[PDB]
Amino acid sequence: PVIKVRENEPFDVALRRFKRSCEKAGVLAEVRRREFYEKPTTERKRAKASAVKRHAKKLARENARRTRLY
Amino acid sequence: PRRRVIGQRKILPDPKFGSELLAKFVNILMVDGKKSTAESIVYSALETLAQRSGKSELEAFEVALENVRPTVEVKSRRVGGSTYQVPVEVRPVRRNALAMRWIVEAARKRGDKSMALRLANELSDAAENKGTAVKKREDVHRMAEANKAFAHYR
Amino acid sequence: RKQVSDGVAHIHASFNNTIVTITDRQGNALGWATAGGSGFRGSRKSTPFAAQVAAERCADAVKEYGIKNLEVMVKGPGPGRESTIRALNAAGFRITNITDVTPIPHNGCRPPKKRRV
RNA sequence: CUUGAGUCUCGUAGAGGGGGGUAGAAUUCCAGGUGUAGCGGUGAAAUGCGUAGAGAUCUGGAGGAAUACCGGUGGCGAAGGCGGCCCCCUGGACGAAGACUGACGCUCAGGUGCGAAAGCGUGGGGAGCAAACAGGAUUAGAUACCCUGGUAGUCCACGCCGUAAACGAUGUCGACUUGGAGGUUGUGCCCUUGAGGCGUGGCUUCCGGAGCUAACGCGUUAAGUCGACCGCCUGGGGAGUACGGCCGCAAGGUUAAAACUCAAAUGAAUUGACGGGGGCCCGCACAAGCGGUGGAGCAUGUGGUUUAAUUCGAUGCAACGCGA
Ligand SMILES: [Mg+2]
Ligand SMILES: [Mg+2]
Ligand SMILES: [Mg+2]
Ligand SMILES: [Mg+2]
Ligand SMILES: [Mg+2]
Ligand SMILES: [Mg+2]
Ligand SMILES: [Mg+2]
Ligand SMILES: [Mg+2]
Ligand SMILES: [Mg+2]
Ligand SMILES: [Mg+2]
Ligand SMILES: [Mg+2]
Ligand SMILES: [Mg+2]
Ligand SMILES: [Mg+2]
Ligand SMILES: [Mg+2]
Ligand SMILES: [Mg+2]
Ligand SMILES: [Mg+2]
Ligand SMILES: [Mg+2]
Ligand SMILES: [Mg+2]
Ligand SMILES: [Mg+2]
Ligand SMILES: [Mg+2]
Ligand SMILES: [Mg+2]
Ligand SMILES: [Mg+2]
Ligand SMILES: [Mg+2]
Repeated sequence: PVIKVRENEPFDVALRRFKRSCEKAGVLAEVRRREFYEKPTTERKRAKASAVKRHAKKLARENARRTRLY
Repeated sequence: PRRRVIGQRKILPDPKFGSELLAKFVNILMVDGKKSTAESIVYSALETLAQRSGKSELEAFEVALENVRPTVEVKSRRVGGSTYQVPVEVRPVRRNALAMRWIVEAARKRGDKSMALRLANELSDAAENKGTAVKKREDVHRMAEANKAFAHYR
Repeated sequence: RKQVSDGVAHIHASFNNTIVTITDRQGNALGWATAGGSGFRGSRKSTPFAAQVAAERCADAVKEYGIKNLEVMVKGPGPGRESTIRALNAAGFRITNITDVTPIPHNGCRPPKKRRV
């Protein structure tokens, strides 16, 4: 996440760009995940859970949440 | 409480000087619902203080308060299972109340004979900034400074 | 004794501690400071505020060198990662470039085992 | 005879397998520069490392292992499994049109092969991690969880072992039976007018009808309707154990009982209760405050002890100035 502060760019603005760049890159997330060894089985299981939850939630929202709530 | 933003209660101003702050001080001082006695003590203390230090009763009293109010106190935020002492800025009504409370406690402690005498001495000390209530405020501030790392991560 | 005007601020921001190190543009270190040496231990040195005061201390230390421009290289996942740069700017350098240099492996060495807490 | 089964032609996608090179990032170590008192770690510490100059930072070098992003309920494989890039050898699947053989097929007890990880033998290698082990914490203890270290092992070659919740807890092969939304990979036509319209194959994910099921659920990839063959079960424990056999260097694997003992053991779902589950909410529940009790004397009640009797009852909150 390289940033160079442009001419007449405020510092706060520069900081904002830097943070955005880092978030987009996903550096913190990568480091956190690589902090400890996740077993392959654990990684697979987590992936499966994420996929299932995401799919179920999407289905519930779009199709199940098409009714009169009140 | 959980579900209450109750209205602050009405305190009448003291008859001699017409001051709400002074009335509150008298109330704090009072014990056993004996208001008359408390007001007599407060007036005696004020009169002596005015004579000793200067200008008026209310101005002297204010000066003492200024030297004994705390800007910041600490609370114990208990979120991560352990308790973080966090600093927090003390709002004005609390600042006055806390300062008054500290002053009265210090006066009660003090070794002079009459209550009025103790109060006058304590107030004068506060004005100078070498007394015990002032020491208490200093201690509170010291703690806040120590725990400044936990100020805006509650 | 020397002057350089333009330095690099290497902000090593681990979870436990923040190390700030001002260096010449080549790599040679001028002054450093940590939250530990800044007077914070444990829960207090693993905070943004500690990082900020460490940064202030570092700036003071390299004041002799008269450094005016400064590019900051942030490393690691840390409570500061921002406080340090804010503090440095306040201390009054022109921040020219801000770069992240956190070392990610391309699936290399095995990490240590997961903590059971 | 050609519909099952196979052969040939042309393409397609693929972490399918075996061998050999190579790339960059990162960790470790080594040497050197800068530089100075800390670093590391945790809930908090300490062990550990550092003024014999560490950690930080730049340069160079060594070496091992693994391939970020792409990456996907994506793909390939009989399963186990397979993930940087390049080459060499190599197996299968699928589609298109035809041509060919002419039931050549399905299943399979014994048998044979393949078979994660750990483990074993011999010879290498060894960065990181890490059983064992050591020290520091925590604790009533802590032969654990946490921390700092750390050896087999993890890697390579070649042998062995032969097991896993080796799971879809679902044997293989074939036929038939309403649908919807996707993914992936072919292919025919439509002007691809654009990413696009209508088909037709393969594999694949979810939802759901009839039907089935104890229910949960399954539902054209069946747990539906059927046919062929195999494997396996017959209450819980004893016990996948003993003995015998076979196999193995060993660890052990495989085959596999009996006495004795009980009237249960189990599956799914229901209503509660409970959770050091989750969401929302209240109450002097905490918080903010004020005043007490626990120390003293005395009053009173209780326990106890004493007594001839110390009447009987109340005795966690919700008995103890209570019946009185
Ligand atoms: Mg660790
Ligand atoms: Mg391939
Ligand atoms: Mg295939
Ligand atoms: Mg057999
Ligand atoms: Mg192995
Ligand atoms: Mg070996
Ligand atoms: Mg060996
Ligand atoms: Mg280790
Ligand atoms: Mg360990
Ligand atoms: Mg088995
Ligand atoms: Mg498996
Ligand atoms: Mg089985
Ligand atoms: Mg077969
Ligand atoms: Mg279904
Ligand atoms: Mg029996
Ligand atoms: Mg046996
Ligand atoms: Mg045997
Ligand atoms: Mg309270
Ligand atoms: Mg008492
Ligand atoms: Mg007593
Ligand atoms: Mg009692
Ligand atoms: Mg009685
Ligand atoms: Mg009784």
